[PDB]
Amino acid sequence: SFFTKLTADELWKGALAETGAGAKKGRKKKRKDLNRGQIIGEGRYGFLWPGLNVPLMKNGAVQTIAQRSKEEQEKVEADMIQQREEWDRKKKMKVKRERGWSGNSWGGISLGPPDPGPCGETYEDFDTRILEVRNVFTMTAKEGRKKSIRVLVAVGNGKGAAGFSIGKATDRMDAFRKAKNRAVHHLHYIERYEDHTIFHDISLRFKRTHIKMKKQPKGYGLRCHRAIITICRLIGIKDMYAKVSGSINMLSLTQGLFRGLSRQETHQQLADKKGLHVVEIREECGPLPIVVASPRGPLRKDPEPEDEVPDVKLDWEDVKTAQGMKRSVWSNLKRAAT
Amino acid sequence: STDFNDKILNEPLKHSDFFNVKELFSVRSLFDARVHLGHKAGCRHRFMEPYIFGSRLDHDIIDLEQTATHLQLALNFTAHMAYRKGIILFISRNRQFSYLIENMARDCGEYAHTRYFRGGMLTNARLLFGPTVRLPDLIIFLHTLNNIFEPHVAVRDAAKMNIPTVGIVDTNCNPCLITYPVPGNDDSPLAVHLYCRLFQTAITRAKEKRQQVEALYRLQ
Amino acid sequence: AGSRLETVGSIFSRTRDLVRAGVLKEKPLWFDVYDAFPPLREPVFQRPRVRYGKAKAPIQDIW
Amino acid sequence: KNRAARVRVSKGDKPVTYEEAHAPHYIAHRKGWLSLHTGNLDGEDHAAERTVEDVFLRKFMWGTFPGCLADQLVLKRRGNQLEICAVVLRQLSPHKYYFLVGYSETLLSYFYKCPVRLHLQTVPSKVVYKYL
Amino acid sequence: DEPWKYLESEEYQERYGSRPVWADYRRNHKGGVPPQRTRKTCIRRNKVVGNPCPICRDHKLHVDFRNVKLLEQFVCAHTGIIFYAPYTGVCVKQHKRLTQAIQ
RNA sequence: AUAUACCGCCAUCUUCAGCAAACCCUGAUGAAGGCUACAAAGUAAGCGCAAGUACCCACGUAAAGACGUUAGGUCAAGGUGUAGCCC
Ligand SMILES: [Mg+2]
Ligand SMILES: [Mg+2]
Ligand SMILES: [Zn+2]
Repeated sequence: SFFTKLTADELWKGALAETGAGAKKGRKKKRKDLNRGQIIGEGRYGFLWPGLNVPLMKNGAVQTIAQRSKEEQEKVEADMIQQREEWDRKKKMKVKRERGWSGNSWGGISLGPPDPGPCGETYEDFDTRILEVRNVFTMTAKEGRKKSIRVLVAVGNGKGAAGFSIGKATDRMDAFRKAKNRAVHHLHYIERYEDHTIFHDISLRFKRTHIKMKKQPKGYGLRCHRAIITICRLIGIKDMYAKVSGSINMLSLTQGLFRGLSRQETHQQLADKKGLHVVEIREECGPLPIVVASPRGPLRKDPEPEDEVPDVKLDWEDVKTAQGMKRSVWSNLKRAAT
Repeated sequence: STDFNDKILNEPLKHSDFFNVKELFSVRSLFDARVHLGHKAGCRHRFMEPYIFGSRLDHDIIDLEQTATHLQLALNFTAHMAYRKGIILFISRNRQFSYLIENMARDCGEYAHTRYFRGGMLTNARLLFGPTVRLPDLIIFLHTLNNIFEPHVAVRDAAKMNIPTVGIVDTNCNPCLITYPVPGNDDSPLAVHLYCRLFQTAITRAKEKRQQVEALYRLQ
Repeated sequence: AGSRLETVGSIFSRTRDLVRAGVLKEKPLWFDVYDAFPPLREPVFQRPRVRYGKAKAPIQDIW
Repeated sequence: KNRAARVRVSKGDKPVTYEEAHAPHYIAHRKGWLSLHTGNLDGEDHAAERTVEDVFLRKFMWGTFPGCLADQLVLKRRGNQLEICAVVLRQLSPHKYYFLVGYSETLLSYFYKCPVRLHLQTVPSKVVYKYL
Repeated sequence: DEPWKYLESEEYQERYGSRPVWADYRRNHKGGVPPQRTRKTCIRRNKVVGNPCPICRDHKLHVDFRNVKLLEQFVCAHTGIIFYAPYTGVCVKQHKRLTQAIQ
């Protein structure tokens, strides 16, 4: 019949069964458009209607009704089938994503720049990276076990300004959006020595996570925990060592890393505090003294105490490595460029 | 416009006291207005110790010598902000003075918020008011404590939104997050009236000096 | 916009750091005034701790 | 729950026109009838014929203008005159629109033996009354 | 005949930009710690294996001692040492060729 | 054949008023939490209620009545997915 026909949208809604008893709580087919490759005025009879499917004027004259030959109609059908096959192949194939720390992990995966601000603010210079995606469940009487997604997101412009945030949502993409839009309002500014490394070694203990960061020369690379590698790439640090001990909780790790990096003391601040030239000694430069910092105010003529023995709390791992007693089969392993 | 922007904006920053606010008050005036009176020694807050001259019969006394310098800095900053056509928002949850404070704001062409501070007036202003709303360029606390003696949430919100805050801190207040704290009594009617008059005079002087400078530049 | 970490540094420190990093396109209206006339103490957040040992408040009595 | 001619709010993202946004109990109150003929009046005949013709006209104009009709048609009958007022998008070229107008008018006039006319009002996009 | 001409060409600039040729390479390997040796060679009996190294995957990149601009990408500018094979992902054959060309 | 694939049209709590995206804040940025009116972090578009409308009022009756609940009913209104019959 004819009056029993329906629209494409209603038929697709009925066939796909997007809603129902099975889809209500989770107790494969996908929509395909049949109008993308169909042109008005094209039928199996292969008629040419002037002005609808063929140009209204040919050689400057009004065209008349024409019918394509059987071979021409076969050619047109072959072209339509070829176009449909090519579009189906293009839809089936995809531009493969760049995997993060592992193929099935969400960490390290870039999310693109954060959404632009309302008052003419754009964050196209910022890169967004995922650090943890956890499924968190709660016991509610109304719904039994409620499921949500908590996502830890780190953003950074590669020039010191970087931040992190936590996004809770029922949908993963919504959590990503929330976290990455909230992070840019919580941007620490990390001071980098020579725009490539930290100013000094940082030993910190955030909750039950110890982070030991060692300042390293140019070209040493990022020999750090993969999360710390990602965060340092976001900040703009290119050479640093970092060892994580105790609890390796990602949230505590990120919070402690940001706390330590923000609390680090620059050379200029040290020079102003102690009123003395901060002079750099480099082995590659020999005995040449490089004055990297000078006090802003009057210089201090006190020759400072020549401390015979520094009362500094050393770390046993560093001393063991320096003396060679450490023989771990995992240290100094050759790894990909970081 | 650089010949204009430079001459009007940057020039007052070349003077230690452009608006001559130091003539608006004296240590004797603050003493008469009972500025130096503080709460009991038990109610003393730790961070207010440096500004306390001493304790007189278990009653803290606020050092008016430090109060003079802090008030000079705060009045100079407020006058400079008003001169730059900034938005000044007075905040005080002290009901007793509420009306008065509001009047002062309405008389100085600035804004007041003495009623209940709803959650997110500053951190969520883009949603509460509108995406194009302009947050205040300076917030002045006549009282830094809410009615439950906790610090006003506006202090933390303004610190979050990077809004400088002038504030009258009593002995039990927390001047840690206040940009320009003025250690002084915030309960005596005389002290609050003196603060309102001083800030009103500073803002009015700044606005009239801005008008004078703009007119003089136009006549140049 | 500006960093909302009120417990990290001061408003001046955060604003200056963001302006230097280029995140803040233009300095706020109050930045020049703060640079010209800074307060006696930088408004860095500080958590108050109660004294426990021999340490006592240096608030001398008035006699 | 009543499921008839209603659009259910899910995320406040689905755009709906004025017609779709209103449930049937609003027809006499907020959205007049999409068809206007005397067949359904008191003492008048041929209501079923008019209904069948209206259904065929709707299903025919929907397929003759694929992806062009912005909203549902408006059918008016004055004597033997029939007028189809259609809100259409501006995606298609005007040559094709005029070709379709002429073709549909002539074919409907010969099929229903009445002087059919077709008035098209073009809109840049489907007008959104609200989001559901 | 002129390997440096490729690095001077526009096609190389479009494909790689200012980054080194090994910037986007990533070894597929078991676990989080890669094997301490790369593959012996990406070209086996004139056939190319899956995921070829940066040198093998671009036939226009020739490891020649006169192609100094290409060899600079495999030597640390700050220390002057040649990156080991796992650092850049090049196979053992191409790493040996790179070392000989650099020397 | 399958309402345990669905559209479609509905039952039911509903003779209910809650459902809620999007933000903001708190917990050191942990699973979470966000109540004080002499107010102490919440705001909320939207949906529903309400309102408006029909009938004889402003009352009443209708109509309306979200999100969810019963793998609730209907493949026999019709359409349709899957599977099957084609002397
Ligand atoms: Mg895998
Ligand atoms: Mg007080
Ligand atoms: Zn190879």
